[PDB]
Amino acid sequence: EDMAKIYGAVAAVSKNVNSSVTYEVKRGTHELIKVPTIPHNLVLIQSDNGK
Amino acid sequence: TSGSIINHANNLNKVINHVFADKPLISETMLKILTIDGTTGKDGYRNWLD
Repeated sequence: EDMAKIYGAVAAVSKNVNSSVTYEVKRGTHELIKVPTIPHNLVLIQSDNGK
Repeated sequence: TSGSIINHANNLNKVINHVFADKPLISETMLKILTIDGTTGKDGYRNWLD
């Protein structure tokens, strides 16, 4: 029974090793909006007689 | 090194938790000697193992 206690304690230490890590790479990334219409700024001004 | 100290501290706590779980590995006679100064049985054993 004492040996079973000792062996189990050593096994727990051996299981404390770390396998790897995982993370998400997202810094520097932004979302894009979509502009539907082209912003023209032209207006036509004409005289009443059409001259 | 910090890595060695951190590794030793965590492993020491894991062993102490396992030895005192269920029926303790060490007897009550040892715990009386280790607790004679007022410390807990778990604390006294952890220092002596160290």
